[PDB]
Amino acid sequence: LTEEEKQQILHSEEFLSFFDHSTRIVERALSEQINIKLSLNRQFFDERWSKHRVVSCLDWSSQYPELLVASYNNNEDAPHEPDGVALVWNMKYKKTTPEYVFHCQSAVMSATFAKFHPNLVVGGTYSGQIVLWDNRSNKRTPVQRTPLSAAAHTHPVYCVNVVGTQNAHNLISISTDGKICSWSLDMLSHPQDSMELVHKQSKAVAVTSMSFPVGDVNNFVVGSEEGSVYTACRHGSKAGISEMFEGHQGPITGIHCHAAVGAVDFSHLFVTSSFDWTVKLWTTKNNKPLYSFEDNADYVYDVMWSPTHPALFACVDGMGRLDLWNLNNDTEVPTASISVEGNPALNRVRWTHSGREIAVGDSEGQIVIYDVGEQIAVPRNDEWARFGRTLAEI
Amino acid sequence: EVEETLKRLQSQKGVQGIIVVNTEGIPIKSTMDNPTTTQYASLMHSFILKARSTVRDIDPQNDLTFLRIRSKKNEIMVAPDKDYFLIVIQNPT
Amino acid sequence: EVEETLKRLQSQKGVQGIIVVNTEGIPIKSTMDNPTTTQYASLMHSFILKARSTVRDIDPQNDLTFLRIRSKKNEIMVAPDKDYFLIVIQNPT
Amino acid sequence: DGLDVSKEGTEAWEAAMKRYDERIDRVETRITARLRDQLGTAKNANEM
Repeated sequence: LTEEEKQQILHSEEFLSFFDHSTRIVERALSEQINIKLSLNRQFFDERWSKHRVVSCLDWSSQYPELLVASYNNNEDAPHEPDGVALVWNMKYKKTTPEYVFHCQSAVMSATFAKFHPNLVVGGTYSGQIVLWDNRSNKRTPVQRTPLSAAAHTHPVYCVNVVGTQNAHNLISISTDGKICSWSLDMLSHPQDSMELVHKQSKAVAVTSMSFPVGDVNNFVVGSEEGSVYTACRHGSKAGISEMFEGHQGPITGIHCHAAVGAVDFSHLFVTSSFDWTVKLWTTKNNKPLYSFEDNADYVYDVMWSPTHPALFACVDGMGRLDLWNLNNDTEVPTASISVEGNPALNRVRWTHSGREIAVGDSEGQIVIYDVGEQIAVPRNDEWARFGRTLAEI
Repeated sequence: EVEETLKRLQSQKGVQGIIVVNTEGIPIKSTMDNPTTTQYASLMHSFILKARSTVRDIDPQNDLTFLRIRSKKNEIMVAPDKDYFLIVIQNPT
Repeated sequence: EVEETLKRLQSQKGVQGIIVVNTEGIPIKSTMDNPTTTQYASLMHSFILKARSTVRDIDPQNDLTFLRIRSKKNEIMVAPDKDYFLIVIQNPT
Repeated sequence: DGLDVSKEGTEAWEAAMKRYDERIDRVETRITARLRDQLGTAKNANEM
């Protein structure tokens, strides 16, 4: 009847026949037989909200790897039109229109999903207010909006990211002035922690990019607008910048830690995409740029590692080429390289959490979903050891 | 050992532990979604009772412990001993 | 072909009896005798209809393409796709 | 030639090493031919 007598009847020891029957049926049912490159993959380009308004940031949902969050920033065609627009585009089915649309009063500069809330999009704007968008709500306006007080951000925010465990989260964000703040994802009226990033006493930092090493939340790497990358500690007696990197002679326009796990650790490695066409394979434990890939006349804009390849990483360009660099294969010519039509200034690359296919932003709002070949996407067991050897080379 | 059988059935591909349904149609063990598993197990109980009636119509000494219900998506093996009806979902591959 | 089909389906195990059923139950063919074939196959037809409803319960798109019942005394076969209804009488082993 | 102290041994070694260097210069011609036939594209990295 109810769920108490079943416990006693299971505790009863007449189960020899049941166990023999189960063993026999399972052993008899054990036997089982049968009855009988770079490629343009998809587009995504609205027209109502994506007239000019270059792409700014991209992402994919961990809970929903079929979803991409964009953020088209610049309002110059029509002052009366909505200023900031973030569109979310689905991967499971092909629709010319974005799935869901969000607009903020200010101009959005960065956006990302929420790990805890799989039904929520958080984004940062140009004014300096961290902005929510509850997908449950029918209303396109921001749902919860952080105050523009001296407690919170007051400068154009450029990096927003939610991290931590499902039972212990923190929405970290950093602004151009360098005030890092962690909010609770469910309450943003007050920044539950904040601290202004500063180098050696009386030296402000113009933060413009960041990335957290996989797993770690306590320490991270930041790429400043002043071309000097740093590593900082989020929580601890040494909370703040703790490292000088000589880095590069131009603004840092992108950064990304290593994004692979399973074999010999490489979390200490990261790549920074400078402002002189110089991506920098380069590590925290050292201080000197490990290698300095250089080519071209224009300069890169963003760079990410491959989420599953322990060597591959993409590279934005000014004349519109996207290229993939496979260090184990080669360190000198891009392993793959194709140019988007119309040669506009690409502005953002984001790899799918699966890593099997890439996305790319654009200077005209036309997000392009590109696909990569299997031989160029998926690594091997020996690939990690080969990366170890290539890094041990110099 | 119940947990031994649970880990043994878990080893079978496409299977989530062991779920056992009694003569009431309510599973004595909980492994899948409760409403779906209960309604579907009541349907299995009805069909095995009617199949038992037919097999006793012409074979009054036969017993049912094996029944291969496979579709193009998944297969169920249902096994009644006398009250416990093991049901295991397993992919055809 | 007909005779070759039944011959190959029977001699594969020296089967006691099989007839071809391309209609919904009530078969007039026989291998051993008319009654034990016809009535039993009609009851099997009713039960495979009920099992078709049973498997459509979980999802209407699913269909039963193959049914085995290997009991203590009988090992009875059918492979329904739209009207092809196999019957096989065979030893459990 | 090794611990050999004969200076004519050194001269024979010199002949051996000029044959060495003829093979070396054959390799030089081959690699420079690969160079030139792979040139003409641009300056950057693997081009020049």
